[PDB]
Amino acid sequence: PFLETLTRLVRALRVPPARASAPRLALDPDALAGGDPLRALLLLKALQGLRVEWRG
Amino acid sequence: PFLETLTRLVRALRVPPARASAPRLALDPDALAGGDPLRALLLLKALQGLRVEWRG
Amino acid sequence: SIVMTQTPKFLLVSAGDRVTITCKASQSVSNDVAWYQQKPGQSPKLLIYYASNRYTGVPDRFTGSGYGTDFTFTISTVQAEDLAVYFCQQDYSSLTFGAGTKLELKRADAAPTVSIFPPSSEQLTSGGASVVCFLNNFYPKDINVKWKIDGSERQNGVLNSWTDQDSKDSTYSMSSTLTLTKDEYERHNSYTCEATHKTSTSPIVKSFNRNE
Amino acid sequence: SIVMTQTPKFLLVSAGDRVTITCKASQSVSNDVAWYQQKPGQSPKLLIYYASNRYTGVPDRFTGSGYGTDFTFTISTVQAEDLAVYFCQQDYSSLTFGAGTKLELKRADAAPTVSIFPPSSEQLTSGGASVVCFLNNFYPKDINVKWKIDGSERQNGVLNSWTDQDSKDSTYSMSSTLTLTKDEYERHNSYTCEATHKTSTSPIVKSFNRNE
Amino acid sequence: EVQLQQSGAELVKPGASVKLSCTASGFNIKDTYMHWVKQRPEQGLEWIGRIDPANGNTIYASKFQGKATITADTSSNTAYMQLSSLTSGDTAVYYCALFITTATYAMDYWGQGTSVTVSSAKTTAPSVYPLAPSSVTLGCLVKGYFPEPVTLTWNSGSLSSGVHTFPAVLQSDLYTLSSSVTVTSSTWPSQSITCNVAHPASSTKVDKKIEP
Amino acid sequence: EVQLQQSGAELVKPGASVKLSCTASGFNIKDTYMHWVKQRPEQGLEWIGRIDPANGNTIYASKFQGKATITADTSSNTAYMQLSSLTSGDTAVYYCALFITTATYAMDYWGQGTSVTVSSAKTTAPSVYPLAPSSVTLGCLVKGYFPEPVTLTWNSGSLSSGVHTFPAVLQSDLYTLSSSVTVTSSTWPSQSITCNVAHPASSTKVDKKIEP
Amino acid sequence: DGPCALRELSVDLRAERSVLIPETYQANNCQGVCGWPQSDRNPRYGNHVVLLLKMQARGAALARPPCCVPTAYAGKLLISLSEERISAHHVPNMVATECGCR
Amino acid sequence: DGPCALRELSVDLRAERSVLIPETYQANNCQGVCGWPQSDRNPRYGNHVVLLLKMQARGAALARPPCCVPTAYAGKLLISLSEERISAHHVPNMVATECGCR
Repeated sequence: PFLETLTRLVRALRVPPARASAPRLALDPDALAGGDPLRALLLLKALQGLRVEWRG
Repeated sequence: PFLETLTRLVRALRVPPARASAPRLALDPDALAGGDPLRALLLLKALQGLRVEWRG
Repeated sequence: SIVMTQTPKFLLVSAGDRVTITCKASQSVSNDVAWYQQKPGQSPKLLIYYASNRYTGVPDRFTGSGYGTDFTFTISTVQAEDLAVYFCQQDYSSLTFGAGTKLELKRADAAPTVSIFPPSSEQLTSGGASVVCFLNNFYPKDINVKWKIDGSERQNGVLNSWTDQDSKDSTYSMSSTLTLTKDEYERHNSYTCEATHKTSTSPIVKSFNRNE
Repeated sequence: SIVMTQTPKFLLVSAGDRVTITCKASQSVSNDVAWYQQKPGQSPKLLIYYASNRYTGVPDRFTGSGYGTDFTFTISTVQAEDLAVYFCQQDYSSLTFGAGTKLELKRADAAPTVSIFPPSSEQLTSGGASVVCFLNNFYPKDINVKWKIDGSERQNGVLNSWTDQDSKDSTYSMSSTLTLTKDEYERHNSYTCEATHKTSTSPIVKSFNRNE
Repeated sequence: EVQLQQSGAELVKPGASVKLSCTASGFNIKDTYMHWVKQRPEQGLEWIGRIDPANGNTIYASKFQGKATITADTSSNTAYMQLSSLTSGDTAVYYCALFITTATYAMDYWGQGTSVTVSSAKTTAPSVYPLAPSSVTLGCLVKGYFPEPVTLTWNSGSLSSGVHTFPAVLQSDLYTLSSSVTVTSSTWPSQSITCNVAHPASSTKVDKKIEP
Repeated sequence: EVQLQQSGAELVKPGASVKLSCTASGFNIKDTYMHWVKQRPEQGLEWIGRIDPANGNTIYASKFQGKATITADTSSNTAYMQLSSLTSGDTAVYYCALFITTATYAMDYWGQGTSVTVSSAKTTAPSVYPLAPSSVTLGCLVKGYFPEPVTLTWNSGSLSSGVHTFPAVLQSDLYTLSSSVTVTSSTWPSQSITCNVAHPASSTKVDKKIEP
Repeated sequence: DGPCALRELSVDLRAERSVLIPETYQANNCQGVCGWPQSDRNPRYGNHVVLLLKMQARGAALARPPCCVPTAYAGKLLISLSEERISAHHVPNMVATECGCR
Repeated sequence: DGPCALRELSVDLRAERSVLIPETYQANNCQGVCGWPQSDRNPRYGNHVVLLLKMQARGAALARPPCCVPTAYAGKLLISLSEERISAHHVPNMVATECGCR
């Protein structure tokens, strides 16, 4: 309803690069192990991170 | 008068070995850097160390 | 586009000398450069990436340096297993692969070994005739070969082929072939193959006769 | 005293094989053993200490293992620069240096090159005469050499000398000398040097005549 | 480990199109891009284009635009390149590559190479001939075949010492090749020596025996 | 760095005594012991004894006790070994060594070797002779000298390709030696080739030129 | 190359279902060569390292010479976004931030 | 050899004039090879080391692979004896007592 639109927007903004050489490797995240108050503060953190990310 | 006799005794007790192969290297000590109450406690520490050393 | 100029285009060492190669750029390329190696009949293999690092398995002889617009690659002590062609690549834009530089070794002189073979029976039955001349294990590269029939010159139909420098003793080789028709072949009597080289004041001649 | 027995006493490889040597002890020697290498005409060099280690500059091919009363030393891929003699040393008591193991390579067969030289003028003036026969670049080791004067056998005064395996192409050599007095040398007319080897069904003979 | 496998050599008419393939192994192509490279005998290496399997965005050089289409399929880890509008100038060797270079790590993998030929001739089968004369030299001659690839061996691969094989030469839309072997004087005619020729395009295998 | 330097070869009468020396360089001998080692041509290595310069306590094997005295002097970093009561069985090569082996580090340094011979013969000077006949082989012969050490060179060291030098052989307390060189057919007699012989014991230098 | 110091090394984290924030995962690495006498910009060596270097200089041959390694670390936080669930995780000792050879 | 573990390394201290106590100076050092998966007896690896090991396993080629190094130290005290003066000194970070690869 709302979070899915945010996911779609995030995916849309991440446009592919146009450089002719690979910048670095890609590795899946699998083996470095560690009124809802969640969905409240987490989205604030996510937007704070996106603020810095988008400037690039 | 007294300390010199201790030095002579320490030198005498350190007899040379009879093994036919060199055990390890020798290196001079100028590599690493840091009613008298001195001559009162230092002698006690030295005797405590010699206690363990002599058993070999 | 960035254009990379590599020098020198040719080289020659004595198996104990030091070697240096330069690869200049046409525009500021930061420090994105790579040095490769390609032996005959094989795909290239990376030797040095970025500007100074070394790929796994590379010995300590090879090294490289440079920055900005000048890059150099040097080998300290050449060995007998370092016959190949070296390229320099940049990556700041669409990739470019330099021009390439060859390499050669040295050794003492030697003389060729000459053999001559006449046509076989099956080929004669077919309708043609071929005479073959092999020159083996000589040095240096330059040599001359001539054919003579019945004591006269002949320079039509000859085919020559050369070989690359050997990896075991660094010696060359060569093959020559002369082709004729059966009727023309059966009309003459004697054939000779002559070789001229640096290590002899007179030609080396090998001859054969048809009748015997 | 501790006695070390080393096996095998001889070896032979094909430049691409794996080699293993063992050095057993006569008493519990903990893990105090070292392995050396002595090339011809030089002083030894260390290769492995405390039964498993590597001195500075030792490549990855060599390795060693063992403990208690059995120790082994193995090379994976032999090369052409590994012709030497290997020893095993212990240190638990007065040092002992094993017995030593040799090593050899292989290659395709080849035939000898034969040369014969007569006596010089100065030597003839002196009062003696010496005839020399050189055999060069043959394989395998075994060969036979015979001298003949005026078509007869002669087996007195001959001297022979051999050469070690070459490090460039792995081939042997040999020299033979025959000594006589001036008058005895001048009494005869012809001399011949004959060589018998595996790679020929008939002997190779080189002859010369005194008159011309 | 990682391995790149490619197709076989191809010959096409002047005006058709080809589709080359490159399949990985022990790796996932989604991790990084795939590059296609071209090589000519004397013009040096060049760059054609690259593809990114994850998104499908491809990049081509400024010279190959409009006559080369690169596509990828991650269901089986494969990449294809379609080459169109051939003009007899594309006869060359093509390579499949993975490149990554960074200040702290790198990765470089290459294929094996696919050969592409453009001509309007017709396929044909070879003709094999033997040649017969303290050493002996023998030869095997292959004449009149098309296209280039062909394999020649001596004694089924059990004789690889002192053997020379000269490169092919083309004249009048037909190739030629020769091979020479040298042996000692005690292994012929006491033994059997044969030359084997295999042409895969026409599926022909021949063996010929040398006799005096 | 560390370097061990020794004396020269010595010849002694059967019944006298010898004093060998070994001097270090770039090191202090007080750090560790000094070992003396013996080697015979066919019996392998052996251990004689060791000395500790700091205190002066020395250790000898169980077989060399009573006929070998080891001393040290730290004012100039030198060690001496005195050998007494020679019996013509001590002709051998002697080495000066430093050994240290530990689970974490090690040191191993060897000298160059001093040769000791025991005989009752008399010194003598050599005699040099030349030997002259698409290749040519020439020879230089050295006859009738004592003791063993002698040096032979061609063109003062400017010709070291295709040259063989055979080992010395002893008969009737006199030695012999020969050397052979092979060159092509376009470098003789168009140039000059000479063999140089140097005997240090008698201080003799000779050069002989080969002529047809 | 130069002496022992810190240098960049980063990767990309990809998931087939969710989206991760941040994308580029940064984890530097220590690299270089440290010798005797010191010519660096990091703190002074310890006593152990100088002892080993002097042992090497005297003429010995160690079986494990000194190496440039990091000596500090920092944590990181990751966010995973997917329908019906947004998650956050924190992992310590991920990013190197200093170098010094031991 | 075995995996990354501690081992002995000692020297002797000599003076021309005074006498030092203790004589044999002990300063251990560790050696071995630490691989993936872990087969050791020390604490578990960090996240940085496992990241590097996975990067190596995937097919990459790092310019500085992980190494066995120490992570703890202890001090020592020395006594110098000579006529008219007996002295003592204390020096920290001399003896290695634990180690694991980073």
